[PDB]
This record gives sequence, structure tokens and C-alpha cells, in this order.
Amino acid sequence: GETKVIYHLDEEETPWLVKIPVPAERITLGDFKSVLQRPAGAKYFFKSMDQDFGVVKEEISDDNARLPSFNGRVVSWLVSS
Amino acid sequence: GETKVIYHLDEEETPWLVKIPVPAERITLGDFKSVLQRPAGAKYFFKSMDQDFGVVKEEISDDNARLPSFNGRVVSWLVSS
Amino acid sequence: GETKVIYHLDEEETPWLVKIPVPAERITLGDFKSVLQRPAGAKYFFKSMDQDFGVVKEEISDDNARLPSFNGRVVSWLVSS
Amino acid sequence: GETKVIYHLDEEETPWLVKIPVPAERITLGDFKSVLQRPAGAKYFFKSMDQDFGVVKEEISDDNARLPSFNGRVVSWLVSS
Amino acid sequence: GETKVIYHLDEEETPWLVKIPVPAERITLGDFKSVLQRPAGAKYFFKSMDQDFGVVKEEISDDNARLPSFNGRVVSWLVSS
Amino acid sequence: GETKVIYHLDEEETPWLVKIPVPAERITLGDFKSVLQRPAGAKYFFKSMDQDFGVVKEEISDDNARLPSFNGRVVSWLVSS
Repeated sequence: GETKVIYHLDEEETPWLVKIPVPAERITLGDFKSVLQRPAGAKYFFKSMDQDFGVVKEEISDDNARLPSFNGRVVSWLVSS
Repeated sequence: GETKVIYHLDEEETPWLVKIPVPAERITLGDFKSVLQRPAGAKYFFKSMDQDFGVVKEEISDDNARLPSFNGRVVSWLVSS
Repeated sequence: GETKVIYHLDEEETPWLVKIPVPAERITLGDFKSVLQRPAGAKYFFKSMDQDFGVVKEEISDDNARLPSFNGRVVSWLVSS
Repeated sequence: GETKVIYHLDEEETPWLVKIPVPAERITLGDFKSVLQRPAGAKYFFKSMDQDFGVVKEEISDDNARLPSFNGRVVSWLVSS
Repeated sequence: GETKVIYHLDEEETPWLVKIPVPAERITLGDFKSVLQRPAGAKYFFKSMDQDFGVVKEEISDDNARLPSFNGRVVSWLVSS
Repeated sequence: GETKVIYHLDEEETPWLVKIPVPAERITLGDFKSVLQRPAGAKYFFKSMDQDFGVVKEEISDDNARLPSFNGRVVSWLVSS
């Protein structure tokens, strides 16, 4: 199983792409943070869905929390402290 | 207790969603600002009600002020300086 | 003393509400502009009265000019350049 | 010298009021358009008089043309394209 | 055959340029690491393309993996541990 | 003819300066290495230009290769093995 994570770092226009050997059905914030060099201090937002608002960027801070995905892809924005 | 805050940053079309572990009955602007990386300099507006105008976006600048909410959800627009 | 200003931005349906700590008897366009993030370039119109026409939207461009109000409330429309 | 211009925008019931620092004896369509944010594309009509019809709304398209007025007041209807 | 590799080291503004005597069609991460003094501990990202996102910086960790290139040039960012 | 070579040794902040009695138009990596006490094992990078990237640090490993210079000055970074 493999998940592609496309992530943006602060205001940088060019996104980063990492492939994590965990299937998207199981992938957690901790799995993502494990592949980042400096996971600390940042807030993590993920492309997700809200009933009223449609597409939103949802903050997830718990390493055990599952990440939202579409067709095996997670899209994230990092905001550094 | 938990409050969902859906917020817009300036003219960005896609909203952000954060969950704050304070019940909506007690949630304050300071509680919201505490979860933002850079709370300073911005003005904060919240979906609210006016007697004559109905739905409005109400500016709240005092950290001790309670935020308007509906069914545990706050909707906010941030305008940066 | 406090004045409530309900204002519309261009064609946006949902109005904004700000409370300004100046009594309505003294409030000026400059007082209003001081609480806007980007006061420049816009024209400001205020709910007012004309002898022949009744309710009108009156343009006020001078920061020292007093704003028309009713029961401590000013209603304004902003038109951006 | 000052001219008051009361103008209606398409079918909007509430008129707008602007004061232009040109005396009514000299005021031209261009003077009026100079104070509008988006003068283009619209047709401009002004309260005027016809010999047979009495009060009419007269179209004026030339910026150098003088505007009809009564006691320092011009009344106009704008029709957008 | 020769490949030019332009690489950035952490946050250093000035890039480094190395020429590797392997044609770009065959060049692998291991070929690049072989010319670095201290290849260990770092993560390696390469200018690449994603179907939805366009230009991205793609992490490649396997020495046997081919590097993306354009006209014989590879562009890389190194992030140290 | 004389070339000034300003060089940095690994992470040492303070650069070294040597003057080599060869004109900059002809100076080669071998000429530089001849004035170093321990030229072996190190990689040598030189301030240079790339069409797309502008200023870069270009690795040169061949003793017969000419060094890039500006106004008779070469700037180099050494990385030890």
C-alpha cells in the first residue's frame, strides 16, 4: 500500500511530493510526520470536505488521526510556528 | 466540549477548519486566536445576526468576547493588515 | 459612547458590522476609515435624507465630516476603485 | 460653486447623492462622470424640459455637454449596458 | 553522456552545480549521491511533474531510482537531518 | 600575471586568500592545487554562472580545467572528504 502526499510549506508556491508506504485507508498524521525532517512546531492542514462549505482545509494535530484522501492522494498545507 | 471554527483568510476561496476543545457556549476570540499561528495584525469578523439586517459579519476585537455560533459552529473571515 | 456601523462592500450581499467607540453625535468619516484595513481608493456612501427624495445614499469624502445616523447606527455602502 | 446630483442606478429604488464642486451653471456630463467609480458603458439621462411634453428624462452622452439643473440640483437616471 | 545536477543545500540561496558522466536517461539517485561528500542523513527532492499540480519537488530515497530531468539537467533540493 | 583566489575550507567562516602568479585568463584547478598544502581528497567548487540559475558554485575536478573568475579573482569552496 502507498499514499502520495502533496504538501505545501508556508507560502512556497511549489509543492513537495512524498510517497509513504502505508495505504491511504490507514494513513495517519504520525505516518506523514515520520517522513518529514522537522515535523515539530508546524500546524498541518489537509484537503477535506465539510457538509455546508464543501472543500476545506482541515487542521489535524493528533498523530493517531487518519488523514483525508482522494484516490490515494493526500493534499496538505503546513504552517510553521 | 468542542467548537468547529470555519475561517476564511482574506480573499482565499477555500476555507480553513479548526476544532477547538471549548464548548461553543463559552468560546471566546482569545480561544480562537490561541490556535492560529499568527493571530496578530488581522481583524476578525464572525457570522452573526442583526435585528434589522439579518445575517451580518460582525467584527470582534476583544479576546475576552464570546463568539457567535450556530450548532457548535463559528464562521469567521480574517482580514490581514 | 458607541456607534454601530453596518457597511456593504461593493456588491456583496452580506453586510459587515463594526462598533466604533465614538458617540454617533460626533462620529466622522475619518473615525470609520480608521477601523477599516484598507480605507483607500473607495468611495463611501451613507444612508441619509433629502428634502425632496427622502431616503438617499449620500457620498461623503472628507474625513472631518460627520456621518448621518439613526439611533446610534450608521449604514454605509463602499464602492471600490 | 457646488452642484448636487441625485442619481438612480438602473432599477434601484434608493437614489444616490453626490456633491460636485462646480457651479450648476457650468456643470457638464464629464464633471459628473469624473465622480463616478465606473462611468463607462452606462447611458445617462437627466431631468429636463420639453416644449410639448413638459418634464422629460433627456439622454446626454457628450462629456462637454452642460447638464440641466434646477436650483443647483441635477437629477439623473443611469442605465447600465 | 553527461548530466548536470543543480542542487540546493537546505536554506542556502546559492545553488551548487555538478556534472555527472552518466546520461540523463539513465541517471539514478545513487549516481548523484556518489559525487556528494556526505550523502547520508539527507532527504533528496527533485524537480518533477504531477498530473494535477504541475511542477513539484518529488522526494526520491532509493539509490536505484531514476532522477527526473529536463534537457540533461536535474534540479534538486537537499534537506539535512 | 596574477590571480587572487579567495577560498573557504569546509564550514570555516573566515576565508583564505592566496595570490597565484598565473593570469586569470589561463589559471587552472591544477595551478590552485599546487599552492595548497594538502590538495588531495577535497572537492573544489568555484563561483560561476548558470544560464537559468545565475550565480552558482560549480564543481571542478580536472587539474587542466580553467577556473571561472571575475576581475582577476576566483572564489572557491573546498569540501573535505
